[PDB]
Amino acid sequence: ERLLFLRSVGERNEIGFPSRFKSAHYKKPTRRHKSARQLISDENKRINALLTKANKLVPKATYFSVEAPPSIRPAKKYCDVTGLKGFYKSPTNNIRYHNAEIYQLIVKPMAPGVDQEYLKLRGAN
Amino acid sequence: KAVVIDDPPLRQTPEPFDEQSAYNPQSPIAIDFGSSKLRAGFVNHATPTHIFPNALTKFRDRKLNKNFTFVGNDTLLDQAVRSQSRSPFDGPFVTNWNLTEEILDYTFHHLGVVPDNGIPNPILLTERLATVQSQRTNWYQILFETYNVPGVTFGIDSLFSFYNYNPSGNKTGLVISCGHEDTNVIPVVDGAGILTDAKRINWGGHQAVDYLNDLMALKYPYFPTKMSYLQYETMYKDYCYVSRNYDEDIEKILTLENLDTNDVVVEAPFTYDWRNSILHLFLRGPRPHDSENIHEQHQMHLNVERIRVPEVIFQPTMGGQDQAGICELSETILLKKFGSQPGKLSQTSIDMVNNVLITGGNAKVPGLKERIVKEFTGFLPTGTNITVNMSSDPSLDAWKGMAALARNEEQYRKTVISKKEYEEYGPEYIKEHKLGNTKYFE
Amino acid sequence: KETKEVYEGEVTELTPEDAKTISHVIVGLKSAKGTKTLRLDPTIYESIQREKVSIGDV
Amino acid sequence: KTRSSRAGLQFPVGRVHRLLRKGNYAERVGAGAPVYLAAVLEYLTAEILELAGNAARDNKKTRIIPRHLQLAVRNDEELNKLLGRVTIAQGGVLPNIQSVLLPK
Amino acid sequence: KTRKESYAIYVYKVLKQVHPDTGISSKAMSIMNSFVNDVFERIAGEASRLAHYNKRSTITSREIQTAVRLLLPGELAKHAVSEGTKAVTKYTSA
Repeated sequence: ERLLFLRSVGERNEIGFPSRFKSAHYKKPTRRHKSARQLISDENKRINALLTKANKLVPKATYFSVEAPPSIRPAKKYCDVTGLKGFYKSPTNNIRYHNAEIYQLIVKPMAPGVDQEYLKLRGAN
Repeated sequence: KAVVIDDPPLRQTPEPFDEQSAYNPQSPIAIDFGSSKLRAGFVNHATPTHIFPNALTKFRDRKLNKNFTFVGNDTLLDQAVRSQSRSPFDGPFVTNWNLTEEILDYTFHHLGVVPDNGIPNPILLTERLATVQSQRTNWYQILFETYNVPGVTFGIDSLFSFYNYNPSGNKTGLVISCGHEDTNVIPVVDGAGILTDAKRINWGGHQAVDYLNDLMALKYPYFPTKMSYLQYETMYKDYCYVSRNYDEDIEKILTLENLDTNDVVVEAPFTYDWRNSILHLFLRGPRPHDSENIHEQHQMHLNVERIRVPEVIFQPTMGGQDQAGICELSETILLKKFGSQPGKLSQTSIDMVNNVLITGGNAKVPGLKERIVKEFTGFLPTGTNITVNMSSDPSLDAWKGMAALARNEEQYRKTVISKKEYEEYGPEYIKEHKLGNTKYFE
Repeated sequence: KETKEVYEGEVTELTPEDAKTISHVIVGLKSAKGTKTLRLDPTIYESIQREKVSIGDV
Repeated sequence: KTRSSRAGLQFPVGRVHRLLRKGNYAERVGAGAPVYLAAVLEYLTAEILELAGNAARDNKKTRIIPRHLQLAVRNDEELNKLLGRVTIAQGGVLPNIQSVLLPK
Repeated sequence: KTRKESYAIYVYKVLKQVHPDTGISSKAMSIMNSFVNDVFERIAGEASRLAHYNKRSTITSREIQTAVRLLLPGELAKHAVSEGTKAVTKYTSA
């Protein structure tokens, strides 16, 4: 019953290659996977190609123009251990901390390599 | 008493389909390709009929030797078929395209459509802001070849919800959308979205629950039971709120007078005083910790993160994004742009103040509207009437957007693209209208 | 029977204009309930320069 | 304008890069590896120069004889394991007499 | 005359930097010259073999980082990897 219900769901939603929904003519080509990491660089190269051909023309609304300017006001410092207000930053390993005891039993005896995903949250690595 | 969370329960019944006799080929089809969920149905209906997350599995059966395909709500039947769910969204875009074709085939099968030589209905599509040419090219390819649809039109979901809540199409306002993977600010002038002053911050619900995931990994590195993404999503949904003032709330949330009331203990599912040490308050709350109790070491303690993770939108430097905050970006838009001298609001700015709208999937967090009203009263001149409109469910106002747009036939024809215009102008064509993307150049 | 009129808050804009002799200065003051712009005479501007007032000082 | 001053380090970085090019270790060499070599070299000689300094003021001599670095290198187990197999010219023997070998 | 290669002046004035009032003899310069090229060829070889074991064809900070984390017995490596990472961050800062 448990292993037979999914068969009923599969045969209820069963569809094939000559389905009634997609069109009669296909001409379907092959398609590269084209992950999202290279897509921003592809658009950057494309818009650089367009501006260099125009240089041999001001952009209006691109992906790199809508994207936010950095803050003018200084960002508030925070302790990376507790999320509290950070007063002190340790000079040995560059982690801000709030009071003495997190420096005693967390910041001092921490393992090497814990720092890199400790500072990955604020992107200080 | 600590609470215990689980995965959301699977659906006992599968999703029904609409009757095929009620289909007509003249009605358009409204789709919303959201990063989290898919909304599909007709236009004449106002209430939703198909809401499901975008996922698909290839269940290989041993006895029949046939790869079964389970789509959306059909993936919410078994735990193994839920865990093998695959989203088509990779990053803020789509990368695998055949998955989009079979989920569109699933929506067309479950809409009660009996078509011939492709779908005879024009489609209504939402798209992200400043969308890259390759995915809209592939979109034109798949709809104009695979499905044989007569017409297509496109737009942004935030502007569509703005047009839904301002149905005259000529109002002036400032829309804010908090999506699953991005947060957008668009100033709207006279019913047309001014996209040269639009702003985007790279944070959404997905980055927030990943922040919860690696924050819980960092806070309890010796936790034995790995909890899934759905548990992180549910306890972000149920135990997080926007603080009214993050500077003042952070200096008193570790006191004992708050941790008796504002600490949530979450139990994992399975078969020299501590008063003066803030480590014991931060890790184990205001109750003493016994390391020998079996139920004790299966526990979260949510004390700081509940007000810490919604503050990443207001200060992106916590999340590592070197960007200005939502309040600072709104100050930049409202006080130094559209002919507004800083210290002298123009009439465009005054009209934009009175029609501030918050929408998107990540507006469900409580305390957001009061916080943005407090900030707006903070930086504006005195006496400005600030109005903030928030929907009861701001995850559905986009479908109301294309419903009101395609019900308004007078302005519906200004945005449509037929087969004939695409065939004469290729995939490279930009339809410049009020409620959608503009040209990449001037 | 006198009156007391007080403007206090954070300076967000201190923009003086001349014509070497300053004509006036537009000063913007910001508090928790909003902001308010002020025009000022040059003597109060000289007193502001005496007190070493920059952008962001309450 | 020197790259050692750009790295903020005192031990030279162009010299070790030159010795790494024709030292026939790898056909391709990264930029940060000679800096890392100069850093670990500076740390090693800084540590034993502190050790030779405290041996020198223990014996109250302004000039560090190699015997000073013998009882500087035999006073820590990390360099007793790192330089235990080594043989040193004019090193002598550290003072070590067994309790049983002593009379009474 | 011949251009002899030796880092005796480098060790001489880090000695002068950390101990401003301490002298030294020429046999000492020869003896830690033997030290520093002993460890220079030892750890240059180590990384070499290692990277070749990894089948990598180069030498960036990674191979030498694991080599100096692996090679010497202790303590000096614990300060050394931290100070070397701090050195390469002041290099990339400049």
